[PDB]
Amino acid sequence: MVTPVNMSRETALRIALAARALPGTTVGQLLEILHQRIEGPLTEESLQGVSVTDLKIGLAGSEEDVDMLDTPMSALKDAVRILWGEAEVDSLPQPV
Repeated sequence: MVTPVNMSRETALRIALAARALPGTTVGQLLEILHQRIEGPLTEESLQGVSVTDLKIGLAGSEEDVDMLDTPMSALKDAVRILWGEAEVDSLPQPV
């Protein structure tokens, strides 16, 4: 055995790069928000089940004090992306 969390590590290596998109928020600090005692494998679809507002409030716990949280309102958009599995940029700025 080995307890495989995902089929590809790239799905892994990326979920931890996001941690950077955040000031002092750790990797396992923005994911744990999903709660759910049981662990289970964190697939690409699993992550796509929450909203941005859930992330920032997940660290502080309440959207009431998040204001004091070093985490801004643009870091989530940054991170929430990397785990979404769309980390890659879309089309070009201007409309093609």
